[PDB]
Amino acid sequence: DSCIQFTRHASDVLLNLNRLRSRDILTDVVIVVSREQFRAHKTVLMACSGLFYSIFTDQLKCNLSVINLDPEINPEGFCILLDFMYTSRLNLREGNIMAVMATAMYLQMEHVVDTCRKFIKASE
Amino acid sequence: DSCIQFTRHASDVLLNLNRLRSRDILTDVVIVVSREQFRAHKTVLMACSGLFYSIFTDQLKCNLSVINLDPEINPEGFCILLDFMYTSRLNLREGNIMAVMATAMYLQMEHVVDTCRKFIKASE
Amino acid sequence: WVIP
Amino acid sequence: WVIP
Ligand SMILES: O=C1Cc2cc(Nc3ncncc3Cl)ccc2N1
Ligand SMILES: O=C1Cc2cc(Nc3ncncc3Cl)ccc2N1
Ligand SMILES: [Cl-]
Ligand SMILES: [Cl-]
Repeated sequence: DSCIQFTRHASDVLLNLNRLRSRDILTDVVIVVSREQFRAHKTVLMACSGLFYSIFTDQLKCNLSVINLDPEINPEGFCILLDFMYTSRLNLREGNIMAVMATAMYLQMEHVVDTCRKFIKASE
Repeated sequence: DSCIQFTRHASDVLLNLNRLRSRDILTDVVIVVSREQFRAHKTVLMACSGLFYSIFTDQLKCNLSVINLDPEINPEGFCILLDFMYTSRLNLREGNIMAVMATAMYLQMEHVVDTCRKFIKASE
Repeated sequence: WVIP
Repeated sequence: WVIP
C-alpha cells in the first residue's frame, strides 16, 4: 500500500498497556506461581508467550480467570518475564539467569531463551 | 536498572494483537459507526485513543460490550484509524484525509491529528 | 512519521 | 538485544 507509519506507535501502545497493568485496569486473569499471584491482560500474555497463546485459544481455558503454573516455576523468574512482556526490558542477572531461562522455555518465549543461552555460553 | 532490551518486542506484540483481531480472538467490544460494526480489544483501543481511554475507565461504561460512536463519524475514517491502532500504518489519501482527521480529533489520537494537519497545510 |  |  501507500501507508505512512508512526515509528513510536508500537512502543507507545506497549507503554500504555503497562500503565493499565500498573493501575490494575481491565486485567482479566490472575497467574498463580508457587502461591504468588500476578494480574495481567490475556491478550498481552498471548502476544508474548506460546504457552499463553495455546491456553487462551483453548475453548474451555479461554474463559478461566485463574491459571496455575507448574510448581517448578519460580515466581521471581515469572515476574521478570511478565515485566519484559509489558516493557521489552529484561532484568537478566547472574543470580537469576537459570530461573529466567527455565521460565522462558516453559512459557515458550523464544527470543528470551536465545539471549539466556548466549549469556550463559559467554560465562563458560 | 541494568536491563537489556529486545528492539523488535513492541512491534511483535502489536503484530500478534492484530493477528488476534483478524481471527476475532478475545475481542471484547463492538464499536458501532453509522450501522457499520468493528470488533476490537478494549485495551488496544484505550492504548491508542484518549476517547476510548476515558470510556473504558468509566465505572459503568467499562462493562459495555457495544459502544455507539457519534453519527457524524465516518465508518471508513474509523476503519483506517482502527487499522492504524493495530499496525502503526496509516492509509492517508487525498480522498480520505478530511474524514480521517475529523475521526482522529474525536478519538483523541494526537499524533494522527498532527500528520493530517501537516499533509493538509502542504496542499494549500 | 516515515515511509515504511 | 541492546543496552537501552
Ligand atoms: O516465542 C514465542 C512468542 C509467541 C507468541 C505467540 N502469539 C501469537 N502468535 C500468533 N498469532 C497470535 C498470537 Cl497472540 C505464539 C507463539 C509464540 N512463541
Ligand atoms: O492521543 C492520545 C493517545 C492516548 C492514549 C491514552 N491511553 C492511556 N494513557 C495513559 N495510561 C494508559 C492509557 Cl491506555 C490516553 C490519551 C491519549 N491521547
Ligand atoms: Cl521472547
Ligand atoms: Cl496517535
